[PDB]
Amino acid sequence: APVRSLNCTLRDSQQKSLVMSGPYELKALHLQGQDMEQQVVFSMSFVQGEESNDKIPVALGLKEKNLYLSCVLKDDKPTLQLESVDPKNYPKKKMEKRFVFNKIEINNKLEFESAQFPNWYISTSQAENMPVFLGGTKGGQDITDFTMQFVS
Ligand SMILES: O=C(CC(F)(F)F)N1CCNCC1
Repeated sequence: APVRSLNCTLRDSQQKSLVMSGPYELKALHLQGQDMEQQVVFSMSFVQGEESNDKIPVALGLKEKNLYLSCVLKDDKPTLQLESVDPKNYPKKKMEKRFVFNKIEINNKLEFESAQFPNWYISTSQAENMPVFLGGTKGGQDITDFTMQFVS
């Protein structure tokens, strides 16, 4: 059948919101009130991949945009990028591996591990207004835990 998708927002465990701030750029900052309209709405697709009770393979598209979070090597490192696709062909159930995250539920928080690069996670910095990135440890100063708000 089709691929199933839900609209949602993400906030890091510091309670920073995510916003589209430049061509292919997502930023984490503290947001409340009117400015909350600026936050990015995701279409989270439930995709093909290895699955267990608390580990669910997803793709993260931007709502009604042909843009997906993806994990690729750049200048020889696992990095997070926003990648454009053919809007006729996406989303699909069999997303290419660079688009797949393992959504992991631990202690009432979510982590998003790269399917392509084991133990690399969607991360934010403690500082305001810095890029969302792929970080090679769910330990230390960078933030790898999120919560998920469901959107109409
Ligand atoms: O924000 C990103 C990647 C993203 F979060 F959008 F996926 N950056 C910063 C701008 N250049 C690409 C890497």
